[PDB]
Amino acid sequence: MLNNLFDFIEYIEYWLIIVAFVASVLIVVAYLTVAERKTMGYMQRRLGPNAVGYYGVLMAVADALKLLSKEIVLPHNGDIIYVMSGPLISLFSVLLSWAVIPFGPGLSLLDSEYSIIYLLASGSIGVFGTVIVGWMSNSKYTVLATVRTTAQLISYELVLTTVVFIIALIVSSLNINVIIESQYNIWYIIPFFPLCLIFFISALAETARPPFDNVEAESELVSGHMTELSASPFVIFFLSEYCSMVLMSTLTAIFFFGGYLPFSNTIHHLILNLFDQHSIYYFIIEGILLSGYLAIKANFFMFSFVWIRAAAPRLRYDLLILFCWYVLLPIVFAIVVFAPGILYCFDALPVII
Amino acid sequence: MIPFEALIPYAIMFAGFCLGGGVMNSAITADITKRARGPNQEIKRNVGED
Amino acid sequence: YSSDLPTDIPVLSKRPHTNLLDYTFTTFDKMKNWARKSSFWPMTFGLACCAVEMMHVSAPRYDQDRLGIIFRASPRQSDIMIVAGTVTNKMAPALRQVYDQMPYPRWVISMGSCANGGGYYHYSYSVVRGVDRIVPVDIYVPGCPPTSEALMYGVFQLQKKMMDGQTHRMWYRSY
Amino acid sequence: VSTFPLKSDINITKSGKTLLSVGQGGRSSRTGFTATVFGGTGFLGRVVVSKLAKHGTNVVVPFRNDRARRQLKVNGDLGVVNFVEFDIRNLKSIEDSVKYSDIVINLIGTEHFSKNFSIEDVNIGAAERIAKAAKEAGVSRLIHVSSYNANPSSSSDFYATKGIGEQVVRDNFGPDATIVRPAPMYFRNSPFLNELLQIKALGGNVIFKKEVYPVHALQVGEAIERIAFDDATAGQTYELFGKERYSKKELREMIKHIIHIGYYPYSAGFYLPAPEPFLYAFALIRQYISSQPRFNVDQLKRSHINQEIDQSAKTFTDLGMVPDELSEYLYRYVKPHIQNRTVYSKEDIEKLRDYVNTP
Amino acid sequence: EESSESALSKATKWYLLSEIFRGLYITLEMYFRAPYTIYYPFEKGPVSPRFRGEHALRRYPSGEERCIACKLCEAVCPAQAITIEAEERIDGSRRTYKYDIDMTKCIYCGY
Amino acid sequence: NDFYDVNDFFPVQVDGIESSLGKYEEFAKDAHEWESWNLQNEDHPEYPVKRTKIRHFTLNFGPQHPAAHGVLRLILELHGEEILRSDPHVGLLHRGTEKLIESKTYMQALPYFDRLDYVSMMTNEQVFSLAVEKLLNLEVPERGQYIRTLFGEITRVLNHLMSVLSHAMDVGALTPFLWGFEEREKLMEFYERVSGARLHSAYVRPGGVSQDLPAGLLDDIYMWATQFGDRLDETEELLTDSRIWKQRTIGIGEVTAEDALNYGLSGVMLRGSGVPFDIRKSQPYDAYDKVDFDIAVGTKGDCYDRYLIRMTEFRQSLRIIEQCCNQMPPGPVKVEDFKVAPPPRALMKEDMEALIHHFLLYTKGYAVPAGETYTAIEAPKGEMAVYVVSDGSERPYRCKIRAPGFAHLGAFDHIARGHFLPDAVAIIGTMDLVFGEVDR
Ligand SMILES: NC(=O)C1=CN([C@@H]2O[C@H](COP(=O)(O)OP(=O)(O)OC[C@H]3O[C@@H](n4cnc5c(N)ncnc54)[C@H](OP(=O)(O)O)[C@@H]3O)[C@@H](O)[C@H]2O)C=CC1
Ligand SMILES: CCCCCCCCCCCC(=O)OC[C@H](COP(=O)(O)OCC[N+](C)(C)C)OC(=O)CCCCCCCCCCC
Ligand SMILES: CCCCCCCCCCCC(=O)OC[C@H](COP(=O)(O)OCC[N+](C)(C)C)OC(=O)CCCCCCCCCCC
Ligand code: SF4
Repeated sequence: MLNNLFDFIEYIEYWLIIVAFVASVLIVVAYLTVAERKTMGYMQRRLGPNAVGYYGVLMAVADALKLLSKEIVLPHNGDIIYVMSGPLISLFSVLLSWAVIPFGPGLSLLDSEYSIIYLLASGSIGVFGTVIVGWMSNSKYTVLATVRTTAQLISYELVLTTVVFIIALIVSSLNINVIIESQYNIWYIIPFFPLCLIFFISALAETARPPFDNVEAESELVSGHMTELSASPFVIFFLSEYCSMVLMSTLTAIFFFGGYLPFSNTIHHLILNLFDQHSIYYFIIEGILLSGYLAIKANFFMFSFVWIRAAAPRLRYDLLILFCWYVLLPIVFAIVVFAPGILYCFDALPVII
Repeated sequence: MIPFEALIPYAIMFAGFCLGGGVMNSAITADITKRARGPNQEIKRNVGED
Repeated sequence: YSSDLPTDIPVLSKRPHTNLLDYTFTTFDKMKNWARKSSFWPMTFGLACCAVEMMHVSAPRYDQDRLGIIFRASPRQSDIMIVAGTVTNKMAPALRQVYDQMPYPRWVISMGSCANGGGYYHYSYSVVRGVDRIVPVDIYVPGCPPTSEALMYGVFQLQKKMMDGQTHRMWYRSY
Repeated sequence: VSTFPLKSDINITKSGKTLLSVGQGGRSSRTGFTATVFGGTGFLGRVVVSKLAKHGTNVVVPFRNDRARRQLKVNGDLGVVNFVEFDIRNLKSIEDSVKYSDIVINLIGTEHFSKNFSIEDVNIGAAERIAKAAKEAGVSRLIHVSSYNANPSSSSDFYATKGIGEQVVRDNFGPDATIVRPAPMYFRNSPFLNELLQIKALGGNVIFKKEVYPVHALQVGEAIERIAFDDATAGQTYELFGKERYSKKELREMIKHIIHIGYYPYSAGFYLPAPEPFLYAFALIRQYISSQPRFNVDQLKRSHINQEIDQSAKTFTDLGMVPDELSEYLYRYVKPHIQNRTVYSKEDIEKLRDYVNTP
Repeated sequence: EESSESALSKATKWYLLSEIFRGLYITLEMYFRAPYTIYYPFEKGPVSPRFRGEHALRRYPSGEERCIACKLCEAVCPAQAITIEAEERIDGSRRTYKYDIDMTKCIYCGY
Repeated sequence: NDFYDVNDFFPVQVDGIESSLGKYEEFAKDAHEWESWNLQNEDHPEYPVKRTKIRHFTLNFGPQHPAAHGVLRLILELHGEEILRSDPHVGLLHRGTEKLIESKTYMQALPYFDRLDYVSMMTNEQVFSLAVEKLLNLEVPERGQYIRTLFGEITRVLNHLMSVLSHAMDVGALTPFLWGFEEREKLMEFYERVSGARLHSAYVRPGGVSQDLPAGLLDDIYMWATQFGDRLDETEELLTDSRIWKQRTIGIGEVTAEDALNYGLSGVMLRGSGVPFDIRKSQPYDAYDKVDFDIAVGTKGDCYDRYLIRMTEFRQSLRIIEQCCNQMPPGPVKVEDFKVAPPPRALMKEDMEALIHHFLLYTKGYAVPAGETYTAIEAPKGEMAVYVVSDGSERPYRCKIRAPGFAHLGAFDHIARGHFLPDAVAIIGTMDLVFGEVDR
């Protein structure tokens, strides 16, 4: 049967597109853990994992298979709910945030004029997902870092949210594609350099990555909130943490570094000049270039996440709350009024085309 | 002294975005064009000589 | 009742694979043991002068991280427990509480003389004479302190044991 | 235990060996014996092995699971606890654990047949091979453990094979062998109690209406220890049980009431009235689909049979030990699973037991 | 009022993270340097002729044991890990029939 | 009491309570239901409030913590995040060293001192060697005392790398920990070449050293000295001027110089508070008078000051290492008295007098003339001293060891009171705790 096969793929192709999409994110997420130790290795004159798989490539899979196959510590015989809600909510929150990231022109699963709100809303759910981790499961180390955790990723969620809106104010749109496509002649790293630093500082603190890493303060709270978590609850939560590092790295490239836009349009046209536009081979290469353009930009921040961790000590917790409220908030509330003033003064109020 | 071993994980992460971008761009474009070829499957999938 | 048990059927560690299932459940055992062989996460239970060597393995010269070794502080996240240093009587009850909290599978490595059989302080009124009186041990590393390579050699030998695990074939053949 | 278990320092076995115990009974003391405890890695073995090693008797523990024998070596000193890898189908490995043994204890016994062994093949085929092989090596004493309701003509597979296990041993080891019948023992991770604590116990009414004579596992652990060091107790049959009679359904509500487990018992699955064919069908279906030992068809019949005391046998007082009651120890063994903790003392178990029986 | 760097100069260093960015760069220098790591067990670290490791009993080229059972061994040993018992051999030359070391009790002192 | 506990406005006399339908007493037996008839206001300071004494959150900074340098049950009583009372529980590593030394000779008791502090070995055994030398009334020759000065400095570099970098690591700076540990691997090579074992070098024995320096060691020691000078610079790059490192440590754990003397603090936590005292200068020993070096004194008595002093101790120690390599004299390395030192093996088998002293040294040991002594040296932690009583026997009678980490941990309550839980880690790190030395 070839008539019942060619139309069968026509009934299943879009599911495979998602599966191809799903694997695309997980591969980056899986190998961010491997890339972290390597990058943090040579920076410390170490070597990093090179003896688990050829040149250490099969290092994440070893940890995933090791952890997933351990005994699960439970308060009672059938008490799986408590040690699963915290990791599951955090994972789904950051997995759904990938429904809006566009890999190119309109290459997003969700395209709506409210992409920014949906992206920020899904961030809030993961925040609520984390505070469940340190809740009612006795009180030794998880509940110590839950009022501490909640008071941190609440406060910086203000500064992170304001930065997003200031970018969306410049384009007058809440659609990520419009934000990406509107940076053709300028990258918001040039005009909004302070915001990129403020965004990245808030991006680090929201994900609880060091230097703002008092959530899992290793020298203070053993393993922090994951001291109870083991085996699969640990994998889900750990996978949740790194998807944010990929997402926040990608978001920084989308907002300030133009997203999938090429570094140079001259080189970009030369490469696409070699492939006939009437054959599908052109559109395979085109997706690779635009996604690779986004990947290189997103790589540098994924490198930057490890880079900052290997060169900056941890920040005392009380100074974190006094930082965003006293310093970052007034600055981010000033550029939110500095931007409209300049745009209106020269009669350049933005519109959506 | 560029350590190429540390760059190995980034190449796969580079290929991580490419697989999503390469498949999504080519598959979505291919399907959309195919459905505009006509009002029926007998002409959608049959490449015309003329 | 009717019963007839053969006599020449060998033991599990000597029994060769015969049918295709004996290759299936050997694949699951190697794949599962390879995960535990590589993701070898001990627990930072440094107690005494032996603990200095356990740090020098993580140092850039040896770099335990290259082998997939990432020390985890909490017992729940750690599948190994390198008992390094003297185990005093005042510590022995606490050591048992830390060991019993490790989810299965779990291994214990005894590094140095004090952890093995008492060491220098074997005739002390407040020193456990060998931690083997408290927790089962899977490999003993001799030294005072064992050199940073001796611990790595002890780690490797235990790894060679883990790769010999035959749990999922044991269900098929010995259970 | 106390300070030294042996009645006399020098003991001569049935084989003419003259064993002299040394030391004051500590960890570094010895007794000159070599007690091979078959099935030592099990629930009962870990008590039999522990008592033998701490008093200086060499223990050879044949195992088939490699990761379960590691914890048995803590009890003894250096060289006291020995290990031999074996299977009941490997005759040569059996003779490795009896060559130097002066005491041979049999604990191997199953309730569920697997894809490699039947109930007969273990309670008989293992026992017959173990007993007969031990004799050929000049083993002085053999001790055996069977069911508490051994009967050659019983319709229950477990009781029928366990009874034949008594006959086939005495036709192989000979008059010297001893048979000990333990009542359902209760201890930490006791299979007798693990069924009562499980929340989702399908057919709970049917399974728990059976009657028993619960015995403390420590005393049975010492019961074999008392028998081991004595040659006067050859060729006997011992049934060990507790004075106060208890039933599972009496225990199950008594257990639940201590854990304080309104609407919850009606919903979580404490009481699951299911048809008798369904229970029979469910056990058969899992017998080919399960991979871990589940509830068996045999335990569906055993639930209809009550424990029977055999008068031809000998009680605890024959060995000089007074059996302990489940009332003095039931609370502590479920204390893991339970403002101000209420400790249900020995007498107060009756007052709990009173509250269960009152409608 | 007695600070050399003006208010704007201090603010720029403060707001633009001057020392952190310098701290990042110096770390990035080490990323382009050869790591110290060696590959055990395919390579070993250095050893010295004075290294104290596994105790071992030597032997003459003629084959006769070097040891004549001083019990100097049992006396010096700080951890009392040496156990010697000796008697006259059959040939009469003084040798030892028992010589045990409790490597779990030894401290690899070197005496 | 033990389980629970129980004014400005005028005490106002009000009696004769009445309503519109009677008196207070007429409806007294009914007004308990009427919540608006109660006569006990709840704002009154004398109002009877009986509340149980629920104890405050007492987290255990217990043995299984990476911050702990051993097994320390630091019972911390905290309300919120401030520190109310701290009661360290030392003893989880009491091996009973002081009890065992009484039964072993003076030569057999030396290896016990390398096991006190896991990182500062040759300084530890130097204080027992000096104690026995003081009682023996014998003085080490020149080249012996120069070897002890050189390895006195190398040990200080080894100890401070463990102290400073772990203090930096416990704050959160992981990178400087690994940069320095390669240097410790490079420095431990020198220990292994002269003595044989990487860490526990039973090298400095009473009466000089164990064996002469191997040829070419000075060349390798000096070559490391040139390279090592940059290693501090990068360490000062990621710590000294970083604002996050300053915030974590500045003003954290303030110790007054007058109050530091009261608790008997010594070492860095006595010059951190401003006192310019140093034992190497107050009591010169083992070719420390010959060399020149500058001591460091702080002014604020907080963790950042003690960091600067410890970093200065790196360069000053490296300064002496250059001087010790340059000014190295020739000659013997141990006292040429066969009664307190083994004779050379070329001479033991040739001279009847040599063999007798070799036989007698290792079976009976040498006898120390009666007396008592208390010799203190500048250990990397601080003032480390041993109290040794000689009973004319080949075994010491009393051997009490003063551990600088022991006294400092006692002053934890005085220092950490009023700080936050993250400041507890900073205070422990700057104390340079090694609980092998604390629980000797
Ligand atoms: N309170 C109680 O537990 C009860 C006691 N009994 C009987 O007392 C006896 C003691 O058993 P118990 O320890 O209590 O419970 P277990 O079932 O846990 O004891 C089983 C022991 O025998 C071994 N075993 C079972 N089948 C085999 C086999 N084919 N080959 C090799 N070994 C086998 C087991 O090996 P391994 O575990 O290593 O796989 C284990 O060592 C049993 O016969 C039991 O039926 C009677 C009623 C209840
Ligand atoms: C989908 C699930 C996730 C991915 C699954 C894979 C995870 C990694 C697997 C680790 C495997 C491992 O460890 O294999 C390596 C181990 C190590 O050898 P050893 O233990 O010393 O025994 C080997 C020596 N003997 C048997 C003599 C004692 O065995 C092997 O050499 C297995 C034999 C090589 C198999 C090559 C053919 C099969 C190729 C299959 C891939 C296409
Ligand atoms: C108009 C200009 C716009 C500038 C926008 C950017 C502002 C950013 C914040 C500046 C203020 C500040 O970092 O302050 C420092 C604050 C508060 O310090 P404080 O409590 O005042 O103590 C200082 C007292 N002094 C004034 C006496 C010195 O704490 C910190 O160390 C925060 C450390 C943040 C580290 C983040 C690392 C991320 C790296 C990202 C790239 C890899
Ligand atoms: S064995 Fe030696 S190095 Fe290890 S803790 Fe004991 S004394 Fe210290």
